Amino acid sequence: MDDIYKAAVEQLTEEQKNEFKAAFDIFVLGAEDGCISTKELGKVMRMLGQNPTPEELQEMIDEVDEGTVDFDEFLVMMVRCMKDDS
Ligand SMILES: [Ca+2]
Ligand SMILES: [Ca+2]
Ligand SMILES: [Ca+2]
Repeated sequence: MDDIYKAAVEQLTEEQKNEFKAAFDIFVLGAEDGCISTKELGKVMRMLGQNPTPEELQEMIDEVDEGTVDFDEFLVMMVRCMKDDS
């Protein structure tokens, strides 16, 4: 696990991590694929109750990505988005 991320992910409970995994898993054929598309990224975040804007998703992809998102990248993007609630 990349150390920078390791600390973003420390904001999440084991229960949150499991929930987020369950949502993410809807959007991949896990028996052969580890990544969702950038199009699916907003869909999984919205499944989880987040509302990222289109320009935010691109900004996060630019800053977080290591057209695809794996599970740990997705966790970091969820942690970022959870901090913009009002
Ligand atoms: Ca729960
Ligand atoms: Ca649930
Ligand atoms: Ca990626």
